Amino acid sequence: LRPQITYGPIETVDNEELTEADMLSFISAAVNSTGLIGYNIKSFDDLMDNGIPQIVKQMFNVDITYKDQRDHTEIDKLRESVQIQFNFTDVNIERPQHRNYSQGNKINLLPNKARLCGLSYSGPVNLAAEVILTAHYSNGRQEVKRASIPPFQVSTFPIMRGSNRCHTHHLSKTAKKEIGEDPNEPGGYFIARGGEWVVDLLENIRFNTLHIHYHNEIIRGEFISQPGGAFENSSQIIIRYMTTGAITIEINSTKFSKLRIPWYLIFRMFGMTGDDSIIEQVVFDLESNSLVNTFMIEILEKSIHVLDPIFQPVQHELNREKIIQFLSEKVSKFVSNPSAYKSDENAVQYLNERQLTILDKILLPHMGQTADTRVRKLRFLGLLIHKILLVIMNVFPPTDRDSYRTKRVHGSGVSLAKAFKAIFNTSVIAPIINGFKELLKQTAFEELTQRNIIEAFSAALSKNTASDLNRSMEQSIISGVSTQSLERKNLLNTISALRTVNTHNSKQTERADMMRRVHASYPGYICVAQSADTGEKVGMSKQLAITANVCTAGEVLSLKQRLLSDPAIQQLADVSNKDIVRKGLARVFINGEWIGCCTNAFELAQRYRMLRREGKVVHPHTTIYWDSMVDEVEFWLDVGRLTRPLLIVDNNIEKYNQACYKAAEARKKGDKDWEKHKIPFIQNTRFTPQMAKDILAGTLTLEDLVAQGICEFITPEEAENCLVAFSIIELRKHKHDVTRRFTHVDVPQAILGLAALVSPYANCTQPARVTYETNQGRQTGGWYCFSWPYRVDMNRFFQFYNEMPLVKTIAHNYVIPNGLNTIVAYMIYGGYNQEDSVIVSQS
Amino acid sequence: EEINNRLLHGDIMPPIGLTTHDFYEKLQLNALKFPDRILKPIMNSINPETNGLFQMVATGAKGSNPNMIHIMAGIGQIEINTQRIQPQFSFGRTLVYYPRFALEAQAYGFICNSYIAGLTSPEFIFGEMNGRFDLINKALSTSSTGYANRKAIFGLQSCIVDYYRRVSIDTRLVQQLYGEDGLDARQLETVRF
Amino acid sequence: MKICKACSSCMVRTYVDGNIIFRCSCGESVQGDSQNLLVSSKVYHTGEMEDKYKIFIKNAPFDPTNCQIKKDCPNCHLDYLTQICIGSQKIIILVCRCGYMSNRG
Amino acid sequence: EPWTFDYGKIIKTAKILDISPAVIEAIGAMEGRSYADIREGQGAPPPPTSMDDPRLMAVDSAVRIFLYNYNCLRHVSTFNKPPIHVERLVKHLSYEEKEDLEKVLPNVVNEYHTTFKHLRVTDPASALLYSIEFLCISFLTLYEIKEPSWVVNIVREFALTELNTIIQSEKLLSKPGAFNFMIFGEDFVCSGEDSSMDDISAYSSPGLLDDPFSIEDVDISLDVLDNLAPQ
Amino acid sequence: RYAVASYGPTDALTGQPLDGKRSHGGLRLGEMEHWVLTAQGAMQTIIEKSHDDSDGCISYIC
Amino acid sequence: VAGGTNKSGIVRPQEIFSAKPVEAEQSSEMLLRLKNPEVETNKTYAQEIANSIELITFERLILQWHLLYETYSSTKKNVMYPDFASDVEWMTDFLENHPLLQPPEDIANWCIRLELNKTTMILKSISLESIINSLRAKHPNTYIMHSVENTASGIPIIIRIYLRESAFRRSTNTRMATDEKIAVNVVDKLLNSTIRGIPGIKNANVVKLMRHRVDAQGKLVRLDNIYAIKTNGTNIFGAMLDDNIDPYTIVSSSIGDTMELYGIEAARQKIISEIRTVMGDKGPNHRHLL
Ligand SMILES: [Zn+2]
Ligand SMILES: [Zn+2]
Repeated sequence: LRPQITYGPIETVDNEELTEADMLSFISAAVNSTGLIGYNIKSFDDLMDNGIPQIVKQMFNVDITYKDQRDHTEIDKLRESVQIQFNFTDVNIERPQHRNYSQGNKINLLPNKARLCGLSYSGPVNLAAEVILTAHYSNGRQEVKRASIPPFQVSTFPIMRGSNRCHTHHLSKTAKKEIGEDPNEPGGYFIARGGEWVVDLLENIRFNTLHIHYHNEIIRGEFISQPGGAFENSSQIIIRYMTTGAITIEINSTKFSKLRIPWYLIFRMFGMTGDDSIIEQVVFDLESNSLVNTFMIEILEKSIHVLDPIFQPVQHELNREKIIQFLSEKVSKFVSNPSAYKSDENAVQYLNERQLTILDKILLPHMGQTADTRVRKLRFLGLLIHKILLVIMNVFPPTDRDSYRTKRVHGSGVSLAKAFKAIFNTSVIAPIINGFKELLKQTAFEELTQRNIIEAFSAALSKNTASDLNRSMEQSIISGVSTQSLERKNLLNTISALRTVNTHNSKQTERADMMRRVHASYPGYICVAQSADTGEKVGMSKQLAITANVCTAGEVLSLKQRLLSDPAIQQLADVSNKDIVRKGLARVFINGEWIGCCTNAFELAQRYRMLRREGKVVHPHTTIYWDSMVDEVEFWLDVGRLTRPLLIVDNNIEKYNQACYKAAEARKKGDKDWEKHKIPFIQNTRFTPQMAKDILAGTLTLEDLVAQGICEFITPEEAENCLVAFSIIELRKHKHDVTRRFTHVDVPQAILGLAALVSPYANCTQPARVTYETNQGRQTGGWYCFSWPYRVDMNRFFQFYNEMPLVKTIAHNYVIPNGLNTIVAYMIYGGYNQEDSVIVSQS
Repeated sequence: EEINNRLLHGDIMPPIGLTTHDFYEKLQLNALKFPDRILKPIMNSINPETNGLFQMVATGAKGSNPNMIHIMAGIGQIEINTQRIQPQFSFGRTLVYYPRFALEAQAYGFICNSYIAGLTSPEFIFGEMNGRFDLINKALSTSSTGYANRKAIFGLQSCIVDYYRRVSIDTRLVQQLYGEDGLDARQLETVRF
Repeated sequence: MKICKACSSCMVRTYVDGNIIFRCSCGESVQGDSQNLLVSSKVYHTGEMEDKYKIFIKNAPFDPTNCQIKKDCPNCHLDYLTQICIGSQKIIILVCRCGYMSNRG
Repeated sequence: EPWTFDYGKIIKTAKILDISPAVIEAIGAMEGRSYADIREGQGAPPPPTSMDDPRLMAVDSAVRIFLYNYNCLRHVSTFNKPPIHVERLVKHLSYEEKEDLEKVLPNVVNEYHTTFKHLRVTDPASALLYSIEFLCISFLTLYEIKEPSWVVNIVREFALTELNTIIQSEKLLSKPGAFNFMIFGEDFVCSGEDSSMDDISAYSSPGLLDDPFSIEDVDISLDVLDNLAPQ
Repeated sequence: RYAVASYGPTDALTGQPLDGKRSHGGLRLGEMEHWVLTAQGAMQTIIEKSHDDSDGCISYIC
Repeated sequence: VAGGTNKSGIVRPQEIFSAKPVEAEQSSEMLLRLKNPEVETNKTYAQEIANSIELITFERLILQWHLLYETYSSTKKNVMYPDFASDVEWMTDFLENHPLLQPPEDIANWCIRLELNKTTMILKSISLESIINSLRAKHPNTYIMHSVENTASGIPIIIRIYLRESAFRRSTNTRMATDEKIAVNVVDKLLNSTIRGIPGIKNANVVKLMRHRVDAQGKLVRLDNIYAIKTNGTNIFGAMLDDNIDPYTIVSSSIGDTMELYGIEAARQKIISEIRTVMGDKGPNHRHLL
């Protein structure tokens, strides 16, 4: 679609009265849109309403078969196996409950009772299911028994305080205050065993992207693929280039492990067995004379004729069926004797059908999971090998591990889902599987009724399992999913702990020093000053900048269908590899999935950015990245991106360019006054002093500043297509500078976190000293909690008197100040204040 | 800027053994150093008889001359590992505030302001880059020294002065005479011949 | 490489009495005439060659993050150009959105 | 040269093998269907519309294993030891005439590869039929030869053996019947949709000598670490 | 701050004081303190602290 | 922290205390004093000697190389690669311009084609005849052809080296090496051939140093106008063979190299000198380095 809105001319915007104190209002607006920790509550609510139900109803289908190990006992000789098949149909989570006295009716459990009694602020999880048992007989017939289970409670799931499933969500501020809660705190923590725990934000690499690293391995390329969504299973491929010349593609998933396969065998298993076509997926053209192709063809050709010790029998095979059979026998763990099943033809058909089903769900699942996308995956796989060889050729550098262009920040919703998956199938699925095994061993299959099947499912899930799910989640929350105990030194520390970004858990000396530095991709997203000043943790824990936020997943289907309805984008089925290179087409990606090509990458990204400004067609939180180095357009809508609002800067470069042509045209016509046809260049932001006043009156929010096309959200990968003026004073200095045309204008205070904004005139202090204040401001005595009398806390200090600084900062609009305006004399008095000591008045 | 004008016209020719990039960086690092005359305005603004900040520095009690210059005149060029700010922000950009292949000195860590005047946002970021190293190297100076100290002590501790003033390992000579003069290091006097 | 005309496989190259013979695993053998007399090759300074920056240099006038210079374009007579500095020898190229490119490219 | 699909070649080829022509037309489309339903032709997927249809690559893969195995018989002498698929029939021949079979046998790979790459991009519907018809025409060519008399009995068996194995390989990708699940050697047998025995470590993010920052050789109390503050 | 005693809780295995304030044990004269005391030649202080005040005992050897 | 001069962190101290070999040194240096006290006064002589010793391998003068399976006979038309069939124009010129350099009778069927980097040939000031003479002197089992020294951009300078059959006759009893393996191994040897330098040293600057000397009247005077060469990289034996360097006062920063050539007593003095350099000027007493 083409953008249809128009804005008033930028030459008539009146911003000469704007002061840098007026721009602070913009920051205020930003902080009022996202709150301070609103992403934690939003992420946990997304996990509750959408995440866990999807995970249980979609990713936990059980279909297993077991040997019938009974005795003669009638027809039991003629039955060999029993097939346990079940899935869960209904899922929900309720608010935490407690049972009063004994045999009560499960009254509500408030957070303060959980804190005092050492209880668990966990709400019940109710599941429903249907189970299908199949018995297989020697002659060939089979019998099916199907049962349906009424909803039952498996365990309790921890509830984040202040979230939707918290009791302090249906209560007012006065009611919150009177039940022993801190009426001013936002929440965002878990209460387990009477302690408060913060599930921290975790740095992770970006999924559906290729990370190429140097290391026997010459080079390595890793690609984690997720079929779309925050809670789907991810499968990674590692494409190694070994010193022997061999290229091996290792696939790690829930079904494979550590098995390095020669690269061309993956192509053969999908039906592409011709080498020339296999080579064409990497070089895109066998008839190109480019020196890049000569380099790649020489490497690819040598890799085909390198002998793999494991895949020797099928290395020279052109029959795709016999390659699938070899790998299925190689990776299936129930095949303990080879050639014992090859005498049975239906068994060979079973292993081949099993491998194809597994292959289409773990090999690049983000490109599709059906069999209709096999050749599409091979085109994408060849593109990945092409990129990796471009780094071996030293054409392109490897991936920067520190840049946030290729990083994600995952909160409690994502992290608790990963812990839930590894726990649900251990504390729920595993007991049920053992439950049905022991029923079928002690009772004939045909003697069973609906009652017996329904009883075993509930009986096997005893309170051993009910405890197991809740306590395994708590241990994951406590042991740290990177978590920490919530230490309430003061209100600044509590907020700074919930805005903290932690890295996973190396020993490489250069790798250990680089990850602790401040990176050029930080300004506006990660506080440049907040870190530990001493110890191993210097630079290891990061703080969100004041206007930074964490994105949620967007409607990927709406954008994908619009890109596929775009006349400017050719679908991937309608273009050849030769067409891409001979016509110079530009690949278009959405969330890493290659969907098509366009003839003009810059024009498409420019056109969809203008569609995002209206917001009616493209969501405002959509990342639009144009790679001018390789001419690719990337759309990102996934959860975990850091964004900040930036005020849009507009110019009159269209009229300025036209006036240059008219002036040149007049000069060629012999006119003497050819210079009077030029017009001055003008660039400005549309933010006016009246907008600042409307923000403070509450009648203008960040939502309608975005809706009016005045500011927009920028992600660290989209920030590489931006030229930002560091302040409104720098934008005014270059108002008529045609040689420096900014895309956005920044508010200078947006580069600091909340604790670093406590320091007054921080730009007049040595910057390393501002790092100290972030540590020292978070360990300062004050009103550590507003509900302190209702708490029994350990090593907590409540300072009685606090003062607002005479020289305050914007950080004191969001946290209570902690300290006093002491009168200080800067003098030598007897030598008792030397070497960093002080003299205090006893009075 | 005159170095940039030479570069834009292709007038910069490196000597043998240097690339044009390395020579241009050598010229830019040398051209962006404060002269000695930077203290003329600093010293014309102060009274040495009464200024406490100057007296703490001039007498050696606390501080140095670059401390006064940074506070009062200007910080200058941020220099990490004896070189300017390298572009880690997407292939030729040092930060999001500067364009690609920017030629101005400010884009590579030149801080034109003093502390008393305050730094701008890009200057504070470049200053935070330099100040983060001081914290990283301090944390490393404990562990790296500890690894080297323990290996040096376990290699050297068996050396003990015997009754001949020799240094030996239980019988075996390490030195024929300790320090080749047989003296204690706490008992030495610096004397002119 | 050489591609087998029968099974489209990558043939193995051997040398017999001063001639190149491509033998496949299916028994088919051919002899290259002229285009197969390239045993190996390498190209140096791949990170700064003109073939690497073709797309970038073509896209440079449209990238808003690139440095501009106050200098007339001699083709369309626009009063500003986009300056880029590529390589370890710091090669300066001026480009314009009209297609002009200093160094004649 | 105007090429058109000829359905008579599949009819002729199928009658030789005593199989329904629906089996030949369903090469590369046998996954997800029981071989019974394939044989009558029920549930036949529609003709391809995309050049990235896996059906096109599957039938092309079937063609080139017929050509690859044919040249192994055609070049049986050049092999140090011929493969097992050809040696079991050329065993009784003599090395003089085993060196032969490359001058008396036709070359049936005339213009397949060049034409398939043209039709696949242009119209994927015709690519499926061209490669299906080519496999039948090539099989007939090795079947309808008459001279010399000493070679007719040696390739007609070969043509029947290869085309049967091509169909057999396609058949092994279809829906399995009923069989004992314990012949694999273990008790448990899991399916492709099962998640009961998934790797626990695979739910995390996949994948990942002295610590330079660890105070391991520094013997300092953990309660007094503020002595190391940069100050 | 901390100051303990001539006596107190003792580890069952090593026979040395427990660790720090919370266990009411002693404080640690670590590896680097014995380097400094050895460098100074103060060997009767090492006997007093590492033997008399920590775990010094009598071993009988044939 | 740059490669070849890495002195960041604790790296030089680890090289000394771990007794690491010369191959593991990331900041090795060397100070060379000119053999002539008269030459050491003038900087131009010190500068041209410093640039005289700087390892320029044949590899760093190359933009691209191709290994071709071709033989050269002047009369019979032999097959040539289609991309480089245009090279025949300067083949004929080379043969009529070098009547003494006729192609031999034992040229093998292996050819190496080279495309010299003209910018490096200008920046390093290396002539074509300097390359050709250096390659012919070191590699006698090859036949070398080249184009003219052109001063116009766009026309490259092509070095074409034909392998003689004697290259494969050197050691062919070791049958585990196909002719392609020897030919490729010949490429590696030829590329790594030394042109105008000593091996092991990367950069050789010129430094001004002050030394003491006794006058004819007995006075001791500090002479500040003395020029030396501080190299980047260590090769004592390579500098010991130079006639522009005083061999008796070669100062290497490498303990392993000093121990190798001079002995344990000089290596003892080298450990003292190298620890003191790391220690700074607020350093320990000399008896703690001893
Ligand atoms: Zn072949
Ligand atoms: Zn122009």
